[PDB]
Amino acid sequence: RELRDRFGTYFDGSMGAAALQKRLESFDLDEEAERLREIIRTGKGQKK
Amino acid sequence: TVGGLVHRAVDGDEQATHDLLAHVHPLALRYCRTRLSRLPGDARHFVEDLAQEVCVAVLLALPRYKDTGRPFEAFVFAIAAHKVADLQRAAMRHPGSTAVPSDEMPERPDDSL
Amino acid sequence: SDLNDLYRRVINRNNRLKRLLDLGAPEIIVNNEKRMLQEAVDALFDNGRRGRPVTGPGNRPLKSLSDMLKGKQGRFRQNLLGKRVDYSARSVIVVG
DNA sequence: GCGGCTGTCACCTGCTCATCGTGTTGTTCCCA
DNA sequence: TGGGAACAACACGATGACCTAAGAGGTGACAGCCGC
Repeated sequence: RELRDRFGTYFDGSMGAAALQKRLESFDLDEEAERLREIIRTGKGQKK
Repeated sequence: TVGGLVHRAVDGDEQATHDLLAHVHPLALRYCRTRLSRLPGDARHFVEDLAQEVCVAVLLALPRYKDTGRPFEAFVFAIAAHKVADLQRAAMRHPGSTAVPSDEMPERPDDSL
Repeated sequence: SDLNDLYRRVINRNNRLKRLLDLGAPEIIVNNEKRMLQEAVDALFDNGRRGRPVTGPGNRPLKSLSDMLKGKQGRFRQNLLGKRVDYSARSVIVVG
């Protein structure tokens, strides 16, 4: 509540499955697959 | 104190309504639990479902809650008792719908063979 | 069927949520109702995954839509591989 | 960053039935 | 068809306030969370 009162209009927040729906809509998979391929190509131990 | 909260809520203060209902809801939950736990049937799985109704009742009683020196706790614990009684009314009437899939599927055959 | 009870729970909580939205109820009440609707659909799809199960007439758990597919008595392992059949009989066996 | 351990997800198995909180309205019955 | 009466619907919200008992499975496979 403090954050929303102080510096609102820059970030958007939510609770429950609405937040997940917004992320799954906005989030695109190509770039994520790219970084995952980068890290698996050069990874150590559990992280890979 | 609850008194100022109810005063601002009947006035129409949204923050006061929020803060007062945030206190009403735990009371409604506790009362619905301690009643419905000991009653027969599957009423125990409606405790929360009743609490929300109790809160809804309060949400529609504040606009005309003419105070008479009665604490708001009394108002909530009267509404909760009435809702519990209404659930009992709905339960005891014709308690024939038994949710047993071991008779409809295995024991009851199709009418057309 | 238990599915009727679970569908009734989800429809109850959905309608109560719609009412609460219409009245402009505070954040806490709408949040509680939305959480309850989430748990209701969760019980509809799988009663036992999270929390306590929703019991039916007795203390036994209710049957979820996914509980009707798995297990020994599920659809696959009781009705699609092994079926009761017509033109069949049985009796005790004696030596001729 | 990489271990323990610590839970959590899989499998294996099987006829009885207890009430409220008041008060009112409208239909739908029961008698005559 | 009159009164006399039974269920299904409703609208409110009786100066007082918290569960309940039941409850010994076993064995793998694993991915997290917590500790180094």
